[PDB]
Amino acid sequence: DIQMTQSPSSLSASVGDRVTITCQASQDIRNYLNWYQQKPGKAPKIMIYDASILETGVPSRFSGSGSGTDFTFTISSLQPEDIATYYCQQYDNLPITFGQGTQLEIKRTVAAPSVFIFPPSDEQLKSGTASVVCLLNNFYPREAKVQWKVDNALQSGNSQESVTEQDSKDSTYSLSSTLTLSKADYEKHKVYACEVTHQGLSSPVTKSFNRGEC
Amino acid sequence: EVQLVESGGGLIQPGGSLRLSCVASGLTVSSNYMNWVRQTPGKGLEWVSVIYSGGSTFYADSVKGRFTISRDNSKNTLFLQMNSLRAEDTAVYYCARVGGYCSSANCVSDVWGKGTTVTVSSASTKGPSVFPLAPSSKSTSGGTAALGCLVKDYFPEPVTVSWNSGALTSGVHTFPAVLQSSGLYSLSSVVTVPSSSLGTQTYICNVNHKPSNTKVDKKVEPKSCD
Amino acid sequence: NLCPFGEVFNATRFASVYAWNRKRISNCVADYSVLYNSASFSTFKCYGVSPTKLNDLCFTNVYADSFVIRGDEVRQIAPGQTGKIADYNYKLPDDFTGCVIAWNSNNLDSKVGGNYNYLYRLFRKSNLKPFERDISTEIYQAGSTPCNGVEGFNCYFPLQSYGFQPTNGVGYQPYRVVVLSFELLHAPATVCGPGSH
Ligand SMILES: *[C@@H]1O[C@H](CO[C@@H]2O[C@@H](C)[C@@H](O)[C@@H](O)[C@@H]2O)[C@@H](O[C@@H]2O[C@H](CO)[C@@H](O)[C@H](O)[C@H]2NC(C)=O)[C@H](O)[C@H]1NC(C)=O
Repeated sequence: DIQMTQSPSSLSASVGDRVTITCQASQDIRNYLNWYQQKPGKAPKIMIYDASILETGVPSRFSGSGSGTDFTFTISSLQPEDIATYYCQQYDNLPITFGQGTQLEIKRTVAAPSVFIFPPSDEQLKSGTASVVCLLNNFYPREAKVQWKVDNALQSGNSQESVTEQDSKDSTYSLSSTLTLSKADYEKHKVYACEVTHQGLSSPVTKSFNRGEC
Repeated sequence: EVQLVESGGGLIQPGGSLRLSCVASGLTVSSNYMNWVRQTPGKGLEWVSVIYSGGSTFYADSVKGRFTISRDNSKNTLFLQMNSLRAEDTAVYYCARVGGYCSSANCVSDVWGKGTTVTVSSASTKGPSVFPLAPSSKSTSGGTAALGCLVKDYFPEPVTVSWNSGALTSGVHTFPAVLQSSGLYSLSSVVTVPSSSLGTQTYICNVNHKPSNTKVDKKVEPKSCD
Repeated sequence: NLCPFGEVFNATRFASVYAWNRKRISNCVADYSVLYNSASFSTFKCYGVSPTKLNDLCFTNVYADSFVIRGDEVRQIAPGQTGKIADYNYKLPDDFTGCVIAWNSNNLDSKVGGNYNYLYRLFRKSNLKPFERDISTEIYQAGSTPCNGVEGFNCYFPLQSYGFQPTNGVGYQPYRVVVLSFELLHAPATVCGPGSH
């Protein structure tokens, strides 16, 4: 088989910057190589035919070059309408092989996250489970530390984080950290808080609440 | 244009079978190299099977002996039968005509379908529980309030969420589902609204889980002191 | 008079696989030792016939088919094989009784910048019957819209060009293939070997 190696697996670049993605085949594939762009949630769309041919409708800023065992996919001026996962695929040799992928992230000004907290609802407490939801909204960069303080005690294992895709307009992210406990475990404590450490914050921000009411 | 509408994805126990169908529009499946390609979220794109116009079929090593590609020219549909399904076969499957073989003037049009999610697990289908992430002082900041709905303990995927039956659209962030330690998926759908709109405007989230026939319309009201 | 085996083997120019050449060996004596003694063959596989016993035999007719394909496609020139070449260019019968001889020809059929004279068939409705030759250049209709000889969307030229270059990988380098088919009909055998009474 033909092993395809795509580099890098993820890259971050500002708007208008030049983006270059390399792809290497384990053996000669001549020019039989396609480049695909897969938007978040959508299906892979054909972007570059046979290393160099540009699909109709694709802007002129996109370009492709290379032959044999080494290829390159280039975006001259990056625009936020291009954030996706890009793959290099070889055909004419079965099995058809793809690359590992390349995530595209738009750099922007550092944005502090808007931190909210949601205590477990009474409807959920009546079922025997308590889920506290810490929410960080509209921030950049994506990296952000979220710790759970329960009576000044770091809680690990219960938390579970989920980040949405980068917005195609603000180029920002949103994160949700859900901490799940049982009804007895939730009644064992009084103060629940999520402490957020981020680059846009001069110091960690803590959103807390007391069980029952403050 | 060329349309490739696919169907047949769903939950199936290990060892069971499943037939994926892919109907074409603007393309003759009996006159093209039709490919099935599955994409696991963790691994990426993976070629599965191909069928030639003349009738020749080829399958990948992870797939040989278990899957079978075929077609019906009268219905103009491409089929992929899957037997002895393992847990590793869990992926989103596409039907496509891999483009390329370009001359100086013309190329073969590369057209992919929409995709169907095939999940292979032993866990039984469970419906979601919808709880209100209520707005409050802790959720209000800068004149903007944050509310939402917590969809918890559902299997399998996916789950569709709307707000006010499609009316409220701006500022809606529906997080991707995460597989909890209990083997059940869970997600949240939050929305940011003006702080003054907490009294007049009514916010309702609509959660739909077709694998379990679960339709929930939960009204998220602000916190109250009873 | 000897059979013109060197006429098809050491020929300066070969045909494309879709328009494979055929030489009808008839009314001559053969020297199959000249074919075996040549150790420059990278692929030499005989199905049915015994190579040594082949010398002391007679046949009604012999057929020498010659063409050029890729390296990774030489495996398709075999009885009971499937692929682009075996189905849309050159098909061998499942009851094949002969020999397939393939040798690398990168130092003869390759050109820097690309030798685009060798072609193969990419699109075809039905598979090729054994020993069938389709040299049609009709625009292949890949959809439901008629083409009317014009090439465009869902209307593809059925012949793809090999990009034969001396710097290609081994799998994409040109390989010359000669297929010998020994036909023994109910007729006077006129192609005998060296050791025939
Ligand atoms: C194909 O290759 C060579 C051709 O031999 C030729 O001999 C002369 C006629 C000369 O004019 C050149 O064309 C060739 O050298 C055959 O192999 C042996 O080649 C050596 C030299 O390369 C030659 O001395 C031997 O006589 C050749 N052996 C023979 C003729 O039996 C080879 O056999 C040819 N293939 C066929 C099927 O005839």
